[PDB]
Amino acid sequence: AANALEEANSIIEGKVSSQLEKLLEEIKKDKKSTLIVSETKLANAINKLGLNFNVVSDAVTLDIYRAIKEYLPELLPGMSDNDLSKMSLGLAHSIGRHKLKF
Amino acid sequence: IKTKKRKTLKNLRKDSVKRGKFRVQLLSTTQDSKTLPPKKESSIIRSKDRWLNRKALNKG
Amino acid sequence: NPKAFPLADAALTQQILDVVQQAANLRQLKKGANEATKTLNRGISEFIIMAADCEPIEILLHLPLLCEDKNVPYVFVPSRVALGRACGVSRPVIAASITTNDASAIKTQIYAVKDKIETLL
Amino acid sequence: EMVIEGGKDRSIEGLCWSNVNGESLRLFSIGGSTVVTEWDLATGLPLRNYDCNSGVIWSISINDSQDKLSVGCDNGTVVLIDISGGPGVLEHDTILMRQEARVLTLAWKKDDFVIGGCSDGRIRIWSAQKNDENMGRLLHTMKVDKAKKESTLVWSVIYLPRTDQIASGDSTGSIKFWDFQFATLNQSFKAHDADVLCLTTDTDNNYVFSAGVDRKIFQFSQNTNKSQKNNRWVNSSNRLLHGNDIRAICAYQSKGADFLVSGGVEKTLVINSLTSFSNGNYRKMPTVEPYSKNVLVNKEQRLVVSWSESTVKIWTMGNYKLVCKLTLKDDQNISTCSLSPDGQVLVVGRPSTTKVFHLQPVGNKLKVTKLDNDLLLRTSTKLVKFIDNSKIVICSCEDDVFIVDQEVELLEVTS
Amino acid sequence: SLAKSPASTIQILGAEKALFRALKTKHDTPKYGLLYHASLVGQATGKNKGK
Amino acid sequence: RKYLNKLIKRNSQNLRSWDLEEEVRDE
Amino acid sequence: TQDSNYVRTLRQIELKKLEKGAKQLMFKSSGNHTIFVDSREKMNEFTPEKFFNTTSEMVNRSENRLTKSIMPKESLDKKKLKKFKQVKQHLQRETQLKQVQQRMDAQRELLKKGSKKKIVDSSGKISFKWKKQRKR
Amino acid sequence: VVIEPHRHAGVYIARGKEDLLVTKNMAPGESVYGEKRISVKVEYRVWNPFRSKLAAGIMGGLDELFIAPGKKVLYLGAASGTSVSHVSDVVGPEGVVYAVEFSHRPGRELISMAKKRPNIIPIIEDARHPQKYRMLIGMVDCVFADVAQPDQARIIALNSHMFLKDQGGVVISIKANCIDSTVDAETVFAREVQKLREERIKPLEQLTLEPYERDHCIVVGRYMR
RNA sequence: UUGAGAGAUACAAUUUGGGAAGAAAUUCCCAGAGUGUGUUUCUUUUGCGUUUAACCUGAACAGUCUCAUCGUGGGCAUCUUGCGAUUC
Repeated sequence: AANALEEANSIIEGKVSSQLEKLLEEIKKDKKSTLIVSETKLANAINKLGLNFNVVSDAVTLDIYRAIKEYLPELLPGMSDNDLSKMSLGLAHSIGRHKLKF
Repeated sequence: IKTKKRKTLKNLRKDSVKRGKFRVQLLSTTQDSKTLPPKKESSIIRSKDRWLNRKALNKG
Repeated sequence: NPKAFPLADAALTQQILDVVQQAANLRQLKKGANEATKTLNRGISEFIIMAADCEPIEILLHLPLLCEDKNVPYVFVPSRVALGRACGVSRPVIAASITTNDASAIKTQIYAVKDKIETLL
Repeated sequence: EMVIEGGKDRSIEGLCWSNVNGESLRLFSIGGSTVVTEWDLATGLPLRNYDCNSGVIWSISINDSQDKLSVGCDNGTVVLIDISGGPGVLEHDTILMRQEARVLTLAWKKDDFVIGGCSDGRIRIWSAQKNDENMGRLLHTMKVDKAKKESTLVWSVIYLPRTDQIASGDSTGSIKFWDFQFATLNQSFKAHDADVLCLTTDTDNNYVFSAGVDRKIFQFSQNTNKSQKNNRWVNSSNRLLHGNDIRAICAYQSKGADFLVSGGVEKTLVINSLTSFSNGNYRKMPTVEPYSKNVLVNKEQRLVVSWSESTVKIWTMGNYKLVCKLTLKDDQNISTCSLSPDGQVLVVGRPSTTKVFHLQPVGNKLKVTKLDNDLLLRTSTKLVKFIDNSKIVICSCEDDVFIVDQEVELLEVTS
Repeated sequence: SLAKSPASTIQILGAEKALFRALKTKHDTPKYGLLYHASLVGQATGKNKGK
Repeated sequence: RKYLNKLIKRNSQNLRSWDLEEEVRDE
Repeated sequence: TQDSNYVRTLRQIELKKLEKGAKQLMFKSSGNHTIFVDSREKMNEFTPEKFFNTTSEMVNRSENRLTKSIMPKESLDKKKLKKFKQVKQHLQRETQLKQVQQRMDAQRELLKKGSKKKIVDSSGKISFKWKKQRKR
Repeated sequence: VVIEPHRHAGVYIARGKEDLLVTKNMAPGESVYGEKRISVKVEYRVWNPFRSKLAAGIMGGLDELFIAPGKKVLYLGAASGTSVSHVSDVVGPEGVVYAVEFSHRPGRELISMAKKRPNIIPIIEDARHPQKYRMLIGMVDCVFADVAQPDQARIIALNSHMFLKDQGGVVISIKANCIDSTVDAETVFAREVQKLREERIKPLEQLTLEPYERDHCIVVGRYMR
């Protein structure tokens, strides 16, 4: 949700390596037969290959992320375009006032 | 035809002509830009070899 | 001090302080941070020299903020004591503005040092 | 083994190798331009033209451990290029603290410092040590003894790791050795009569060899135990082997190989021994050893074709008479060529394209006409060798073997 | 915007009409401004409260 | 295309003449 | 020092009038516009109204081309030119005030103290060179 | 007193006593930086070709300026609201500007004007790591570049390969001194348009904006793929 | 006479395109490109370019004392008629 603690926590884990508790939740909710994963950033190598997940992020993963980032709001959530921009700017102002002190 | 062959050669080879206030440049080809490194800057190559053939070292 | 951007090396700081000494002899510099900011406001400064040696450096790093508005070059030298020696007073000098002139004898030296400054911006 | 040709108005001023242990060899080279060019050794083409983001490159050097690359440019910049991303991918890293005069030669101390000789007669020392407070700013500046009646340029700079010195040759002919810490001269020799273009050293830095436009190779030695405990090079020896200049010198030293290699304005290579330079022997290579030919004849019409850079020429025996030539300037670079038996069609071919020309002897001249084939115009050719009067076999630069005028099955090799 | 002003401006900061009339005719400028009500200037007495 | 091109030229002249100059441009 | 203050505040008045007068004008652009095209015929042709769309009104001044009033003949034009002339004479007043304050400041700097000599150039533009001696 | 429109809606020319360029408001009532405000019932903020850089390209004539009132735009180099205010005015309340900068000294006033306009969302991270704001927004319709760093082509190439949809616009402002001084603007701008068409940016136009900036250019291109 | 190469700059016709008038012939407005005839700008190019030079600097104004500033008187109106600037 719009909880500032969870938002800024995943924001710090996105601006750093991506081994957050939500990524541990993803490792819980995708453990079927040590499946293949497409990470976004190559610097998240720890949660990319930590435990039973064949990860791949190179030079076409960016193309499929272009596709799924082009059409995040139209089918993935039950949300709308102004709602995605509002939650993005809430997260943005939170992380901005966190890094830039006041 | 003897006094303008280089003129018609260069005026047919060269690009980026003027159109009033404007200038219509050609973009180059991935063919040449991926087969060869770009040409040397003749200013600096002439500076280096003109230095090594300066008059103060008496070449012969 | 980390937050004193462009800092000069030894050769550039030697020729900066040489042109400061001959501008001080020609009465063409304003020594002191308030006089430097006055020349910044009036637009009659060629370049600003500051000292990365003051124990609050925040009494300095405000004239960068109106140097980058009037695109006047500014530079840091490591010693306020040596800047005061170069300016030719008995006190340490924190900042010094070399003022503008067009009939000046040392105009070529000022222009050479300010071009060497704006190479490192 | 191989030759990688460049075309019209292309030159090459510096080149450096890079071999991280376990990965392929990588070959970067500057020309007279604003880019670095990394070549893949398979095809013989550039696989990367990284435009360095400041000015015309004057020198190139490779880091020790070979993850970074210094390019020293005409506007006084030293630009670091991150090399360790894999073969082919080059990133910009950091522009070091600028200056006025162009930096003409570079060297690294280790992963830590980068030394650069400039065209104002000075030798700067920058710190390329990442995560230090003084990263990128130039720590020291040294000034060599200027010429009286002309400007002085420091042409060659090396670091000597056994001691802690920088050796430097400049355009007065003087060769100076500088203590790195304290950044200051230990001793200067007045060795050459004109500029010192290139100088190098051996493994344990008991010798420093040096050469330039006055065409002698000087050897500075520190091999005595007293020399090593006193840090005193002596001007040991001096040899005259080259004809015009020496623009490049390098040294290799292993268990069954210890030679310094040198070449210059005269086009030949010269091999000398490293630890036996003055005593031992030397070998001046031939100026060309045609492992790739530029001339072939055809017995009918008693004629011979020969191609230099981007032009072919044909003459007949009789005396002899130049019957035709093709200075094709739509081309930029040439490579190998073959004629049909009966002397009908010539085919010229470079690694980017190839082109086929019908020929008709009209008497004391020929008539030459292009015959269009876009498969030939698109293919890369190394070798064309004419099965028939019409059929040729084509070896492509990407290991394809066609048969035109189609595909030979070719098994794979154990890597 | 107050921090990037020189100390002479911070001296005369309240007394703009007296300042600019005493500059636009060639008279003597004020010396106190808005800073006159500081406790230290209250402790001073004479011409040294200008000082 | 007469009623479109003529009216477009008339509207373009009636706009562009009211911000332009002939002898004041060099001045 | 107080008539130097008078000339300096007059100069600062004209400086501020200059900058916030030139902030509210509009200057005709003069930039080398370049257009990149395909093989050779697109360069050989006229760039056929690719962004002009009239070759009479909306081609040759670029402050606003287009894709399709109180005496607009000379009154607005003379008002425009007169506001440009106002900014130009603000500039002339400011540079004359800068020069006269510079001479006033040189005289004031000259009559302070220290040793100095009258340096004369080729022309007769005199300057005063001060002895290398720091202030006690 | 008479407002005429421009080639791009949200950009107008206020003719009359001063025939000067102008945009709309999304800030109701007030200026942000002391730019002049013209009312014609309806509020308008004057753009300046000297105070800002995109306005100089408009005044020099940019036909397919891909900043346009039905899009969303990514601004890599503002440092303060003095240009992205006008970009939010021209893009209107339908879209969104992502003003991404690194130096957090004028990022204070960047975030301060992003408080007033919901059009403007700020990013306070350096534009050579777009992965650090992967998780904020993607798939912009036009990038803008005003970075004065030497790796302009590589920075906007990374940002356009991560966040620009196909066939969109690229507008890059190139300062000649931040790449190479002592050599003229013609060679350094030809070098940079070749460096940018090395990526999938077909160059469309460059112009030099000479009465407003010394030795600058604005290059537009379309992102191929 | 830069030996050669490239840019602006006058004259002439021949033209390329967007609009408006006409039956077309063609006209009219606008914006442009190119070739011949003059000036001129930039890069090599040789006798040699000057092979030294320029500038700064050391205790470098001042006994016929030098300089500054405020005044006083006088010359120059057959004109240094004098600028918040030295007219002698």
